[PDB]
Amino acid sequence: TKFRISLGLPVGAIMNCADNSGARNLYIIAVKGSGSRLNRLPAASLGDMVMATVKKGKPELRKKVMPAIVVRQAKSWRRRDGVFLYFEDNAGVIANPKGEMKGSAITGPVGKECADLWPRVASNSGVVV
Amino acid sequence: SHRKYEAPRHGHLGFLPRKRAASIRARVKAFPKDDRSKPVALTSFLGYKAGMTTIVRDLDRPGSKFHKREVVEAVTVVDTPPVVVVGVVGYVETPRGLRSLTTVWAEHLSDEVKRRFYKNWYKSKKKAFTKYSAKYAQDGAGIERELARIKKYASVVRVLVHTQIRKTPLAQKKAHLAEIQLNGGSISEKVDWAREHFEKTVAVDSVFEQNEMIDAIAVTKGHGFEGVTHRWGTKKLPRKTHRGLRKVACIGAWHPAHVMWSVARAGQRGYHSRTSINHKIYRVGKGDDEANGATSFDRTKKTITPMGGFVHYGEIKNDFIMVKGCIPGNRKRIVTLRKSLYTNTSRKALEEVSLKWIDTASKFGKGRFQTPAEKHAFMGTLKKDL
Amino acid sequence: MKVEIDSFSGAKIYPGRGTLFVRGDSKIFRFQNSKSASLFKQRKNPRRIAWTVLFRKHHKKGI
RNA sequence: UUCAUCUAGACAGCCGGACGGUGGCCAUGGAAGUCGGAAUCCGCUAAGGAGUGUGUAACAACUCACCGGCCGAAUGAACUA
RNA sequence: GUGAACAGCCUCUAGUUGAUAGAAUAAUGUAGAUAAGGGAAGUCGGCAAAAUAGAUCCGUAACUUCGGGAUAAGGAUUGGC
RNA sequence: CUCUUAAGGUAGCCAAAUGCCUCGUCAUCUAAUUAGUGACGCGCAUGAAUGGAUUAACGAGAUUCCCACUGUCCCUAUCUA
RNA sequence: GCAGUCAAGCGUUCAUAGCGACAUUGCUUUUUGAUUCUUCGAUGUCGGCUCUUCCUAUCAUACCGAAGCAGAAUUCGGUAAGCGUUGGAUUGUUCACCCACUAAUAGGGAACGUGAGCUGGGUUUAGACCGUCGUGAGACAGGUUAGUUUUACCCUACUGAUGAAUGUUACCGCAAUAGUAAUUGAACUUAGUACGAGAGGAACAGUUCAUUCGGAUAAUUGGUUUUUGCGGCUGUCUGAUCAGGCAUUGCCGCGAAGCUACCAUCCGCUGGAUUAUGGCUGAACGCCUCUAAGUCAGAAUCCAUGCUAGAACGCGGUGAUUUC
Ligand SMILES: [K+]
Ligand SMILES: [K+]
Ligand SMILES: [K+]
Ligand SMILES: [Mg+2]
Ligand SMILES: [Mg+2]
Ligand SMILES: [Mg+2]
Ligand SMILES: [Mg+2]
Ligand SMILES: [Mg+2]
Ligand SMILES: [Mg+2]
Ligand SMILES: [Mg+2]
Ligand SMILES: [Mg+2]
Ligand SMILES: [Mg+2]
Ligand SMILES: [Mg+2]
Ligand SMILES: [Mg+2]
Ligand SMILES: [Mg+2]
Ligand SMILES: [Mg+2]
Ligand SMILES: [Mg+2]
Ligand SMILES: [Mg+2]
Ligand SMILES: [Mg+2]
Ligand SMILES: [Mg+2]
Ligand SMILES: [Mg+2]
Ligand SMILES: [Mg+2]
Ligand SMILES: [Mg+2]
Ligand SMILES: [Mg+2]
Ligand SMILES: [Mg+2]
Ligand SMILES: [Mg+2]
Ligand SMILES: [Mg+2]
Ligand SMILES: [Mg+2]
Ligand SMILES: [Mg+2]
Ligand SMILES: [Mg+2]
Ligand SMILES: [Mg+2]
Ligand SMILES: [Mg+2]
Ligand SMILES: [Mg+2]
Ligand SMILES: [Mg+2]
Ligand SMILES: [Mg+2]
Ligand SMILES: [Mg+2]
Ligand SMILES: [Mg+2]
Ligand SMILES: [Mg+2]
Ligand SMILES: [Mg+2]
Ligand SMILES: [Mg+2]
Ligand SMILES: [Mg+2]
Ligand SMILES: [Mg+2]
Ligand SMILES: [Mg+2]
Ligand SMILES: [Mg+2]
Repeated sequence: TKFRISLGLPVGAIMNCADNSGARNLYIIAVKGSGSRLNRLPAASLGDMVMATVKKGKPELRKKVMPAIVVRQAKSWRRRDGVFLYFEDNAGVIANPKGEMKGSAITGPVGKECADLWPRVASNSGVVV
Repeated sequence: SHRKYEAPRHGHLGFLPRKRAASIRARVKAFPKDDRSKPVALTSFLGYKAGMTTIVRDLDRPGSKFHKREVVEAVTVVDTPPVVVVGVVGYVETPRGLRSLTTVWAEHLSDEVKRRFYKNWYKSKKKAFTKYSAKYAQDGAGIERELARIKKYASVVRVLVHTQIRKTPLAQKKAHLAEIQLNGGSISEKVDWAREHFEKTVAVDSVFEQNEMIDAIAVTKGHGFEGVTHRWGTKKLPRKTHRGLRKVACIGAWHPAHVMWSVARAGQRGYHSRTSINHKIYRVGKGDDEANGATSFDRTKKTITPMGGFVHYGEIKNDFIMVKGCIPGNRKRIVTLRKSLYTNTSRKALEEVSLKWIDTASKFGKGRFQTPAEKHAFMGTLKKDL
Repeated sequence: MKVEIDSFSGAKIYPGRGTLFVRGDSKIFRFQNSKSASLFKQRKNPRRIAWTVLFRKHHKKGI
């Protein structure tokens, strides 16, 4: 349901939390659907669902693993229309395993691929790419 | 003990040895299966890799997220002036394989192909085929006898064609001569087609057509002696490694007490024969057609040559084949484009591609303008002129 | 196809050329090449960079 | 090797019957041949177990031991190496 | 001369121009560097490297043997005319 | 209440560079911790100038976490001598 | 450690769907013992990293048989090692344990593979501290900290690279033999359908993508900069200017070319024969029977197609073959 996007967020990357859930960053610990290769870090791209923790934010959100969705990448990737594009930062939003957002609003733009992949992210989104 | 962690091995054991190809022209090792109901046609063509550019086209792929949308794609341009037919080879089948029974050459051979038979052309007396051309003395009885032998035998017929390098911007001046299998029925009329086409040119538009999947057979760019890290893609050893890290650490267990053929070693990288299949022809452009680089949407009366020329190649003046993607080999290299060996029906084949635009900005830099006219229009009057 | 405009230099951008940058405030910036992209990241002023169309317009070059 | 069946018709095969006392005694919430214990009877009998299985909650209903119709010369079982 | 400076860097006087050379520019090295996005996930371990750095001004915590800690931390400025 | 010693380990301190069991138990630190820290203590086998406990400052000592930083790594590439 | 045979029992009924007591037969040498045959004029002694290959007692993937298989999920088993089998926290660790992704995170061997491949955290010299023990010197499968990892230019093997000889020389070919490669998932749809009271809930055909791998390639994007290409800057030197030297590439921005990145793009074939298995006809054995004769379909298997090399003692076709 999405073309390949240059991975820019390996495991251990900390992106900003773009939702209003009370988290200020998301710390990647896994990427959904990621493959296996010896020594290769699982890495996320725009629109990927990751497993992440909240490093700073409201205490109720910290110290636990939760799904997140990457809404901004900041690592340049190429759309099929030939456009190499990147955001100012890496950002994601907390979600449940089924893709529904924990928060109710996104701050800043959202990648179009992520908006198409996740309708709840799209519905809660403002500007899209 | 066991590996303790599984990884796929580095490199493909079916592309061994990683040695220099025996020739700069990669051999066609298989021709398409003959369908003897079709007319007589070449199964391949010879060209010269000019370089890459980029195109824009509307994708036609129902169910794709980019269906009826615009996609930017990379394409390779192969300069393909028509090839001159200069001979025909008859192949009889034997319990020891195919075997050439005889080759019949045309009466007159150009200096381009004659140079191929000479290491030192400038100081030779150019005697090549001088006694053979006398076989056409009065009636060509010997020539017709050899063609009759080919008809009476030679289950497989191939023509000998050579390129016209004089029509390319290459400095080589020595033509490339290759056998191209004739597909189409009636080995008799295979021979008749070859004889009638002796000394005559065959254009790439009579061999290949738009949207057609083709294979590219070329010797890859050479890179000389290479260490395992880039030759095979093995993991770089840690920074702490004494005696270097661009190596394979264990090149073998104690037993077998031999380095095995499958271990990555340092050696020559590149200059290998490769046959890559399923490259779609995006254009069959003609050299005499100004607006070669134009489409039904662009209409800028421009050729396919980028501003300033194809880097390290020159200007495209001949018929050219634009294939999607990339093909083995570097610019100026002879490439053999052959028809596909099977009938691909995958909806990636069978797609009718219509180009919307062809980039002709300079590849010698961050090219900004498609044409000198557009450059003048943007820049206004400069001090030198314009 | 549509030709875009370099946000810094005013140059015409053809499909696939240069890069696109989405700022945090959702503004779009198109760069025809790494030179204009690098000057923008360095926060140079196109009105001060002498080869840009913005500089040429502010200085009435060409007109 | 041993024990059996067999022109008074064997084995296999196909087809017909497979009953009555009787829902035999006990129990069971219910148990009728068939979840169990015990008793293994009698008549009609060419023949039929107080029941070989399937089946029901119990029924029912199929099925087999058992005896017959057809065929016609051999056949079955347990062992030994 | 710069500069706080016998620092580093350049120069004057004086001295030397001595290290086997020539041609190429593969791998692997030794030495020096850079690197998108991520940022220790590498590794026994941040090993190595990077980052910081001068001066002026502001600001400076716990603790303390009251002497320190302290350049704590953390910021701002710097050219030329 | 016993047996018992020269005296029976006091003040302190601890799974400590001293604790076998043991990766002790609880808490904290993390997504996850045989690590670190704080506690607990019938402590194999802690303990008082064989110095006990603690300590500002200092340390090319051992160790854990955090910020910064980065080719340590993802995953390698390139350049120079 | 793994696997059988029997079958009292478990499995509501029911020995053998799945298990299975009392016994009993084996296999393996990735356990640890036992032994002391080899090595004490020396086979470098843990683990990890790297890399190749092998085994199958198969975790996943392919095709299947069985079920206490309605679907879904799962379990048992067959052919199967073709293909993959991961990222991390703690620990030197092997092992372990947890987090997490995944189709799955199977077990092993190769001198407990692999130190002139690395590393050196541990162990296992000499320094030092502690606890217990010892009168003591000192001991400690007890703890702790510090502690030089040498040599290849030879032979072979391997990787690439030349090459005498076949009248010479040149071009075009053939193909023996050797290698071989693709992999796995998701989503849409089928279909909220089959199935199921319900909850739930497939599959084949079709489509778009993706994972792992591989082979190229440099149009684009990014990286790289002695293009010392342009510009800027510091310090000094050339009387000033212009233009330059030096600062071991002085530094900074941009930077073409080249090289190069799942950091970029493209490409990765279709036939036959089979295994398991399910069948046909059909006796043996008047019936039955996939099997005995014969025969059909059929797996990620095999062999071909295709792809790489081209035997330097395999071969063919063809051109020209020296006036002196
Ligand atoms: K010894
Ligand atoms: K470049
Ligand atoms: K200067
Ligand atoms: Mg690793
Ligand atoms: Mg393994
Ligand atoms: Mg590559
Ligand atoms: Mg070392
Ligand atoms: Mg270019
Ligand atoms: Mg660039
Ligand atoms: Mg009953
Ligand atoms: Mg001064
Ligand atoms: Mg970086
Ligand atoms: Mg960066
Ligand atoms: Mg950071
Ligand atoms: Mg770590
Ligand atoms: Mg690790
Ligand atoms: Mg550790
Ligand atoms: Mg250091
Ligand atoms: Mg300070
Ligand atoms: Mg302090
Ligand atoms: Mg006490
Ligand atoms: Mg204690
Ligand atoms: Mg403690
Ligand atoms: Mg830690
Ligand atoms: Mg005392
Ligand atoms: Mg003591
Ligand atoms: Mg000191
Ligand atoms: Mg030795
Ligand atoms: Mg040895
Ligand atoms: Mg097996
Ligand atoms: Mg070993
Ligand atoms: Mg060794
Ligand atoms: Mg060693
Ligand atoms: Mg070792
Ligand atoms: Mg050590
Ligand atoms: Mg010692
Ligand atoms: Mg003592
Ligand atoms: Mg000892
Ligand atoms: Mg530079
Ligand atoms: Mg000088
Ligand atoms: Mg200079
Ligand atoms: Mg049948
Ligand atoms: Mg048979
Ligand atoms: Mg040969």
